[PDB]
Amino acid sequence: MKHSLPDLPYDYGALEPHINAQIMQLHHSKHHAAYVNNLNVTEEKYQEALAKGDVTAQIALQPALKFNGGGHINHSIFWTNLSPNGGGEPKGELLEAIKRDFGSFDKFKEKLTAASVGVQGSGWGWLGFNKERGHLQIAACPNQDPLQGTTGLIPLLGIDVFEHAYYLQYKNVRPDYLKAIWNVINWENVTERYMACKK
Amino acid sequence: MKHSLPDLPYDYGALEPHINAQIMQLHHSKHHAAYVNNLNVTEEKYQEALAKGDVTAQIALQPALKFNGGGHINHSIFWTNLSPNGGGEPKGELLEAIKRDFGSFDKFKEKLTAASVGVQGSGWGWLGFNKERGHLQIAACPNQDPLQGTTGLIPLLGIDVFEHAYYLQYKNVRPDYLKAIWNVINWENVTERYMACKK
Ligand SMILES: [Mn+2]
Ligand SMILES: [Mn+2]
Repeated sequence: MKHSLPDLPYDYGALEPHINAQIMQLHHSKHHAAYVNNLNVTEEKYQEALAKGDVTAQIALQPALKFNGGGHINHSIFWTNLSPNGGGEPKGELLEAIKRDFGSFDKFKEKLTAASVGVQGSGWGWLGFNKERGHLQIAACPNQDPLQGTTGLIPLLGIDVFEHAYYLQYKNVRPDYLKAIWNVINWENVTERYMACKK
Repeated sequence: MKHSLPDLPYDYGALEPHINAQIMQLHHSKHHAAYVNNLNVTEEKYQEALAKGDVTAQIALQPALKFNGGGHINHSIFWTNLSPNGGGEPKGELLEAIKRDFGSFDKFKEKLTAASVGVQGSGWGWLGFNKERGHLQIAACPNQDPLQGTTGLIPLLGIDVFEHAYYLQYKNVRPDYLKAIWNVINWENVTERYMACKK
């Protein structure tokens, strides 16, 4: 059992005009494919170092593991966080939590947008669920650093603000990308991750 | 596998008055012991995570692996870098390399002292060997981050400037600790590590 690049659950052009087909095809078939492959390479090196007790080699592999492992985690969620059937607002308990914790849906959007635009360099913005605190929480992550691995928060919605996620279409204007992406958020999927946290 | 705490090459008081017996006993039997015990626990969690393909857990474990793994790496070297028979200046090729790259033994001491005193918070000062350039190099690392694992340099001489390495004796006056430790440097051991990675 090794990790595999999951197929996109929709056509490359399904998110147009918000994210064009060239970005989606490169993002999935080039960037994510590389993370999975590099992740499997790093895991194998880590297994040999562990069997040998080479702690130096284990630590030397950590950046590659976090970057490519994080890449696999984050992009697997990202594809499910988007959909041609997306957009609009969530319903039910997720919507109520958003209003309770952030005041309103629109207030939440400004905060997550500000966190995503506020990333200097490469990184991710996340809406997560804090199991210990029992409420929602917004965080930004550097590079491919994944939310749960580095913060314990359970990822609900991630926004890739790597330049490869938008540059071909929006060039330097990251805020235009952020404006458009709200129209394709698959709140059905985001609701599923939230409801799975509560029991 | 199972890493183990290496026996000290001398008794806890052999480095007095420069490093007192209480520090040595605590440093080896408590601090280093904890790195080994915590390293083994973290490594076991890694094997399970690798067997399960739980990348989040692997990444969540990285800080504990680097801190305790690095702790194990650094302190195992540190003990061999010190000796009751130590002090003075090195001889032969090691001494020649120091004069060439740092001007003189005394200038080398000033630079490594400054790098060690300059660490803000916890960390280590290292004299290392750069295999690609074929010469000596001084660098500082934060916390237990090990020299080779994070820089590729081969460790020759390390100076622990964690507060537990001197505080009981020297309190806040780290420069007195740095000055004193030169008296017990095991240049025979430093030469062995250097010659192993040098003609
Ligand atoms: Mn990406
Ligand atoms: Mn120490």
